[PDB]
Amino acid sequence: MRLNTLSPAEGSKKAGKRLGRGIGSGLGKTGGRGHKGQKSRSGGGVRRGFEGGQMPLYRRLPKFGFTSRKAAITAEIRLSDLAKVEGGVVDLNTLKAANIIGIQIEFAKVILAGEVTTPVTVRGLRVTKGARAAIEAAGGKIEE
Amino acid sequence: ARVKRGVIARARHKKILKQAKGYYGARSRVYRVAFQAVIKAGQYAYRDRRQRKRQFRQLWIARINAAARQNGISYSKFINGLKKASVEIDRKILADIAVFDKVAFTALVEKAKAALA
Amino acid sequence: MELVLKDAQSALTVSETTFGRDFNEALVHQVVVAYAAGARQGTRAQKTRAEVTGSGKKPWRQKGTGRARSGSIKSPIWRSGGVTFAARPQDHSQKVNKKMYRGALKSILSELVRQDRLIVVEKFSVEAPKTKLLAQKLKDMALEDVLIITGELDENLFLAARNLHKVDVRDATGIDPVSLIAFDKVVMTADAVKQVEEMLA
Amino acid sequence: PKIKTVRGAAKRFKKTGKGGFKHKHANLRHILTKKATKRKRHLRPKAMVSKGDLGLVIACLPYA
RNA sequence: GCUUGACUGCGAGCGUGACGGCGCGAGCAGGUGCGAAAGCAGGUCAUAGUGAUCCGGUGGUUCUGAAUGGAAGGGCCAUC
RNA sequence: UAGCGGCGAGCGAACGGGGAGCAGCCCAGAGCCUGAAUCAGUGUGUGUGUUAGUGGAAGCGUCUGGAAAGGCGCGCGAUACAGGGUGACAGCCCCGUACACAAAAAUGCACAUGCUGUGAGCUCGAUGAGUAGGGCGGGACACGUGGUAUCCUGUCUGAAUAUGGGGGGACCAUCCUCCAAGGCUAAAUACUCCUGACUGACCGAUAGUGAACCAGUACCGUGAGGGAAAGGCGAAAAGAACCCCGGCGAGGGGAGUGAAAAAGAACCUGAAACCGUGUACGUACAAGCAGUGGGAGCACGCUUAGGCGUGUGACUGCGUACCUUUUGUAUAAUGGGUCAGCGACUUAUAUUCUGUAGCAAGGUUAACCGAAUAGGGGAGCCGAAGGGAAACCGAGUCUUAACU
Ligand SMILES: [Mg+2]
Ligand SMILES: [Mg+2]
Ligand SMILES: [Mg+2]
Ligand SMILES: [Mg+2]
Ligand SMILES: [Mg+2]
Ligand SMILES: [Mg+2]
Ligand SMILES: [Mg+2]
Ligand SMILES: [Mg+2]
Ligand SMILES: [Mg+2]
Ligand SMILES: [Mg+2]
Ligand SMILES: [Mg+2]
Ligand SMILES: [Mg+2]
Ligand SMILES: [Mg+2]
Ligand SMILES: [Mg+2]
Ligand SMILES: [Mg+2]
Ligand SMILES: [Mg+2]
Ligand SMILES: [Mg+2]
Ligand SMILES: [Mg+2]
Ligand SMILES: [Mg+2]
Ligand SMILES: [Mg+2]
Ligand SMILES: [Mg+2]
Ligand SMILES: [Mg+2]
Ligand SMILES: [Mg+2]
Ligand SMILES: [Mg+2]
Ligand SMILES: [Mg+2]
Ligand SMILES: [Mg+2]
Ligand SMILES: [Mg+2]
Ligand SMILES: [Mg+2]
Ligand SMILES: [Mg+2]
Ligand SMILES: [Mg+2]
Ligand SMILES: [Mg+2]
Ligand SMILES: [Mg+2]
Ligand SMILES: [Mg+2]
Ligand SMILES: [Mg+2]
Ligand SMILES: [Mg+2]
Ligand SMILES: [Mg+2]
Ligand SMILES: [Mg+2]
Repeated sequence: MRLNTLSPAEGSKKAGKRLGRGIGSGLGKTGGRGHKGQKSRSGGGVRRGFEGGQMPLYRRLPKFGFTSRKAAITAEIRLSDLAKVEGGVVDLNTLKAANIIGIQIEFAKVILAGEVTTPVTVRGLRVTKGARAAIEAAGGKIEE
Repeated sequence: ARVKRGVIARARHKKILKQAKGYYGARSRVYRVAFQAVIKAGQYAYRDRRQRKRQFRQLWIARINAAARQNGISYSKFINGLKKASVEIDRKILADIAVFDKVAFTALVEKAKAALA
Repeated sequence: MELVLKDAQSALTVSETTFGRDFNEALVHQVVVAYAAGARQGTRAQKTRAEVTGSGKKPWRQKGTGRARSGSIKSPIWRSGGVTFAARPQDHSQKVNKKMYRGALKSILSELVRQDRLIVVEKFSVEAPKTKLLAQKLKDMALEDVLIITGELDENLFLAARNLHKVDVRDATGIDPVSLIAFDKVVMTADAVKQVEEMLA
Repeated sequence: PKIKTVRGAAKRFKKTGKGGFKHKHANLRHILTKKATKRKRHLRPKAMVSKGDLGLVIACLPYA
């Protein structure tokens, strides 16, 4: 183990293509660009979504929907997270202390993702049916 | 990490120029001309590795025909007689014998004449 | 897992995972390469065609001269012109993940124990600040090229070793993966072994 | 710098669970009266982007 | 002669298209018409009779509603 | 991202969080208290640094060599093995470096203290009008007049004034929040004509500044302006006394110097095109990409004979260059007189796929702090759940009155 007996893992350091360095390389002359078009040209290439002037798909299709500002202040909570709080209680504010939900989340919902193996009290939150039963099956006290 | 190209460029040019010795004019002196004369020589040689085999066989056969014609039989009948006689002496060796051993060739001719009779 | 202090009958227990782990060369190589990249002062430039001083005037007209069409006296094709992809300053540093660095340090130390390059002592004391006293100590310990790792910076020891090119004295916190590989032997005080074990664990 | 999402494409597509893209159908904005009920009904649910076009949409929606 | 199936929601599966899309469709739910009944009817013997998206308009729908209650506007459905 | 947007091309926030650094004051006036805070200058004292500088360790012998610092051997110093020099590579020859010291005189930034000016503290009053707001036209706000709040105002107008007003993104109500139309204010931030020190996986004379050189010169241009080329004898000039040819030439030959003149100033190394002298071989009845395959003869070496080596190459088979562009080029299609040198898929950030490594239902930190490539920092980002336009529901959801 010296400064001259340290190799990288095999396969970790691929060469890197060099264009226009002769016949043998396989990227000589046109360097993979083919011959005589927009794409060949330096800085050549149509913009993303350009389909040759045909009405592209993003504009051919209609706009739909709106964005709800509520969805951005609404977070789902997994059962796995209910053990990550300090004190057994699971309020919106102690979930923020445990970095489960964002600091600007006002509404929180516990869903049936993962498992809870603990008596947990959930306060001021919403709870799915499936999630309500997993909490109740472990000493749970859901409180509206 | 700036890289000067002079030492590797000189070598690359000298290698070709050494291969172009004996060539006339710009062909032994000038790299642009020399590189094309070396590549062509390579192409011709490669062609000539195959061409030589055809030429030497062509020579042997004309030599065999002459001897065979001298000894009384055409090449065509002669090679058929050696075939029907199971003789597997190749054209290289028949033509050497025709030149250097004219009595041995006579024997090979009578054997061919025999297997045709 | 145990280390025999060279100068004592007594040994020191340490963690197998830090001093006894396998030698992952790839992780060490990635961390030693990053350290050298992190040492680079990436200070250089060239001049692009825009940065070469001169005018934007067409040297000659587009058509009618039998000359090659030109547009700039600063074209990179031209002698005194710009460098086509002129260099700028750049930071060559790499991200090493926290765990990859500790992981390589643990690997390196394990490989020094396997190669008997790690010496452990109760203490490494030079009394006065003199190379002559330390060079005798290292000649009596049979050491020439050696990284001394103490727990506490001894003023006398740092100074006494400063003029010795093959000797470097560091604190437990001053270790780096290259210096552990680079020197032939590593001498670590007992208390330094404690610090490094707590650092790495 | 950051790639700029093509904002017009962000308003026509939404990423599904297996990385696909749902979009509203064309031909249901106006001129609805000459179109059969049956044609209008099949156009009411969101379709998924076909294989030929997922490259265009993904190019336009990098942060999707 | 009687009538409104030129129905509403859906749709196994096929076809035809680079895509956008276009087309065929039993059967299911709801409600209807004709017929004693079996049944037929989701427009016309079929294949042309058409125009994407944007921007708006109209009606419906308390989905959303930038402190909060509303509203504006937006969305969604139908149509221009 | 939310939005803006011929909803095209593109533009692009904030809320809120993590950090750097924080500092608050005054007038719009009176009175009692009075020079009690505060910087401003402007003197002085004591420390601090700058502008010159002082000392600063330790080596000999031998070998090679023109020369020793190199080799070999045996020693010495090191808070100094940073560097630069010296006849080839020096810790110990030199200059220096670490370390220790130093200022008549002037001056900076800090403190203390003194003269001169500025006023706190209390008490009760006071609370910035052609202003806010509006109409018209424009601009600015990410926001293109859009449903458009908010700021600015060219024009026309024009309030309330603490029981009052502004804002909370059309607008209204309620609630909260602040108080415009008068001002000052350090630090964290930006930059480097210039100076000092130090560094560089920066260049090394077609590079690097245009300029390593008497270069913004020569030269061009009415002028604005444009804008070159050009580095290296040697360790030391020891830079060639003297002699000879020559025109008291140029230049050269000797001599001498020097390790070297095969370093002689037209000077280190001294490539290539290009041009010559000499020797070997061929070539004056021979037709073409000039080679290639065969192959005599000649010359020169080898071999102890040996049909092999080198050079040449009569004669002979085959054979229309290269690049580019093209359906296709010997093409009479393009490009190149030749050599040398330079001359083109980069860099930064985002994003995705692959490989590889680390950790793993968790992964990882950014700025910044700094015990400085450590460690700290988990603010955040991604992922572990999706469906739905959305509310919302949730391993299901949407659709529909409800789904086989
Ligand atoms: Mg190929
Ligand atoms: Mg081309
Ligand atoms: Mg083409
Ligand atoms: Mg192409
Ligand atoms: Mg957080
Ligand atoms: Mg340049
Ligand atoms: Mg870090
Ligand atoms: Mg509509
Ligand atoms: Mg029915
Ligand atoms: Mg018809
Ligand atoms: Mg509406
Ligand atoms: Mg509001
Ligand atoms: Mg409201
Ligand atoms: Mg901003
Ligand atoms: Mg001195
Ligand atoms: Mg000294
Ligand atoms: Mg206005
Ligand atoms: Mg206002
Ligand atoms: Mg309050
Ligand atoms: Mg006021
Ligand atoms: Mg230059
Ligand atoms: Mg040179
Ligand atoms: Mg210039
Ligand atoms: Mg120049
Ligand atoms: Mg003379
Ligand atoms: Mg020379
Ligand atoms: Mg010369
Ligand atoms: Mg002749
Ligand atoms: Mg001729
Ligand atoms: Mg011919
Ligand atoms: Mg053509
Ligand atoms: Mg043509
Ligand atoms: Mg041809
Ligand atoms: Mg011709
Ligand atoms: Mg022509
Ligand atoms: Mg031509
Ligand atoms: Mg030409």
